[PDB]
Amino acid sequence: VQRLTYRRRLSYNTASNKTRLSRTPGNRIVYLYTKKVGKAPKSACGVCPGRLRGVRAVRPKVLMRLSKTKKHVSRAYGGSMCAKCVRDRIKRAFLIEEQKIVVKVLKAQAQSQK
Amino acid sequence: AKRTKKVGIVGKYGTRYGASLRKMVKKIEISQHAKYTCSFCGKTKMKRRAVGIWHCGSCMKTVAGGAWTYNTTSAVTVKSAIRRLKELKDQ
Amino acid sequence: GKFMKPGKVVLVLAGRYSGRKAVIVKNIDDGTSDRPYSHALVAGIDRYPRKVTAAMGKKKIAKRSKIKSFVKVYNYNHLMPTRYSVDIPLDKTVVNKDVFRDPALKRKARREAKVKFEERYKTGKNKWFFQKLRF
Amino acid sequence: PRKIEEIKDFLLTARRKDAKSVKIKKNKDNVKFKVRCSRYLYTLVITDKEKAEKLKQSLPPGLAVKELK
Amino acid sequence: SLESINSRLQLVMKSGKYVLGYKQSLKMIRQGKAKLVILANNCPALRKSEIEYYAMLAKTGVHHYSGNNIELGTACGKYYRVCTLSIIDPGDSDIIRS
RNA sequence: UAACUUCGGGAUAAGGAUUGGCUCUAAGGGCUGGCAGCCGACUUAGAACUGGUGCGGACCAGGGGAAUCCGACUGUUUAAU
RNA sequence: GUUCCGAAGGGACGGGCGAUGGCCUCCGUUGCCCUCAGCCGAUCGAAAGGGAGUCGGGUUCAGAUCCCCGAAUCCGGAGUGGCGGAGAUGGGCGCCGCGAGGCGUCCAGUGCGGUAACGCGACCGAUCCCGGAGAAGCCGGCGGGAGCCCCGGGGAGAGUU
Ligand SMILES: [Mg+2]
Ligand SMILES: [Mg+2]
Ligand SMILES: [Mg+2]
Ligand SMILES: [Mg+2]
Ligand SMILES: [Mg+2]
Ligand SMILES: [Mg+2]
Ligand SMILES: [Mg+2]
Ligand SMILES: [Mg+2]
Ligand SMILES: [Zn+2]
Ligand SMILES: [Zn+2]
Repeated sequence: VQRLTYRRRLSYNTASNKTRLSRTPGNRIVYLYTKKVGKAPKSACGVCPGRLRGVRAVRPKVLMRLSKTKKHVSRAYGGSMCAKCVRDRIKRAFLIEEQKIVVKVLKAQAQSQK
Repeated sequence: AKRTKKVGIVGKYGTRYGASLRKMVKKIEISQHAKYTCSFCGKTKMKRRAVGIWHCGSCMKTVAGGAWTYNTTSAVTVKSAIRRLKELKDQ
Repeated sequence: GKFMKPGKVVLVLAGRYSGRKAVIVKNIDDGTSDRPYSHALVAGIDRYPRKVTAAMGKKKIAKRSKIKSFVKVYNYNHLMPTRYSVDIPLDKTVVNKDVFRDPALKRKARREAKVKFEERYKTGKNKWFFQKLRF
Repeated sequence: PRKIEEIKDFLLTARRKDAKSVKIKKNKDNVKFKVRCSRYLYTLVITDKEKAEKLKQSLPPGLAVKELK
Repeated sequence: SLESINSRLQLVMKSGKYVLGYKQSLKMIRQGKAKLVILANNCPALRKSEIEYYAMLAKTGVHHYSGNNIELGTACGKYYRVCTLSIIDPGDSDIIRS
């Protein structure tokens, strides 16, 4: 079989020196140097282990070339925090403020009583 | 089937380190590799991540605890005594 | 005590308008053929008016006190009911359920909601309904 | 490289100012028109011979046409 | 009164009607058919506050069961976990008339 | 398949038999429409015959047992006695 | 000695003042003042760590992802933005018009779709704050995709006969 070589002056199997095989239009097999596999952003909630959806998973400096719609989603905290924790945050803020109003009015009632 | 008579988890040490050491490490090994029930969700998904750190696979909640057990009798008695002390302090 | 009735303030918990306040204009407690689930036609506000203070010009006040509204159908699961109530006379013949198959009708309904949201906000009641949620 | 599926938009691309030349490829079952713009090579592929020739005459006069084999 | 409420729940789930689970108890509360809601003591604070708010809106009683979801389920006689449940029809039991 | 044993080992303990070629048999599955058709891939077991008893035919490839002394073991050490 | 006993900043949105050029329009150069401003310490340290973006064919005697041909791509820049598209072009009332349509008043217009997860080619916004990526151990098992090997046939050319 045809057994082949590197194409650069780096001859060690490091992280940056990763390759794949491709058959050229000249009926030959060569190495192409692949790009490191990127990751989608992790949620800002700090609880969900999964990645975010609707956001391209690329090496970070590639995100300059992308458009905004391919980077976020149309929602509050779009592309930075997942939908579940968004809705729990909304509910928590609302119910906490309601409880604060309740405790304030009870305090006013107690002040009136005393 | 039952494959061993006395040695359990410490069957992996073979004939080494001595019978007494193997016996006194067996119970700690079982304790640290057991799955505990989470007091926050009710599932038995509590694993020891690192020494003193316990994690729930479902809650994603992390608790500080004993080196080999989820909690220690010293911890529980300190908690009860501290509760009683606060109760007395506020009368 | 069935409480999901027209005039009931709700928070939108999902979709594009997440965390936005809205007021129910129609409720369908048992789903129709197209939507098996219970739902509700609601009209809310998209961009709240900005904080307006004294010592500002009248033009600036009028320009910052502008509301942009939306109208949509939602699930009861995707809506969060509050305890407040806002009684704004939305016109049913223009704000109704067949509006979503024509963009011109949708624009007319949004404008109709917008004008009377402006009116009530300038009157100055329902300040809780008109100040945005901090989440 | 880009593939144009419509004809009049390809005609617009041909009338574009950056178009340097058009080259005509005549292979069996197919006719391809390739316009060389500044950034991309635009290929229009059509399978009808008389459509191909009428398009060839309809090409702009001031742009260098070259049939190749 | 834990023993007596265990007895009443056993009778209620022998005879009357109920729903087990948060996402279905919410549907029952919104439809107004929920006569009583019972919550375990280890359910998430956010959702227990949510359930209390819904019950206040719908004029419905809520009871804080004195055990976590595992033995709330066993008191229900089911072989799984329940955090919140709704009695819709008390049946032949005096759960509402506590 | 023993003594002994820290019950994990000792252990390939020790000791025996078989092994070629050829011709067969049985079992072990997919796809399509308890059946039918069309496809397969390697394995295991058994049998007959047969060779100047020869077969792990070259290559590869643990001698074993009974005891005593010392160090528990794995590991390290005076490059050039 | 490397943040420890330092008055350790020469930056900036904007506002004001002063001058200048360019059709003194509006901006730019600035000069002064007001206002805003944590950095963990200058600097060095990896041709195997981090680090955007180039591949195919041909070409020499000795050089090729470097030369030639052909296809790309990244970064930076651009007064007049070079053009196009988006923003964004609607509704009401009142006249004229048989109508189509047009004239006058008002008013809105920092984009839309989906129950939802999310989608559409754009889709304003500063000091400030929050988060992600960069950013990771060893071993085992299983699955998918390639390249190589293997099998059954078609060609084209060679070996044996
Ligand atoms: Mg490197
Ligand atoms: Mg997106
Ligand atoms: Mg021996
Ligand atoms: Mg002796
Ligand atoms: Mg030794
Ligand atoms: Mg020596
Ligand atoms: Mg350096
Ligand atoms: Mg380097
Ligand atoms: Zn999350
Ligand atoms: Zn848990």
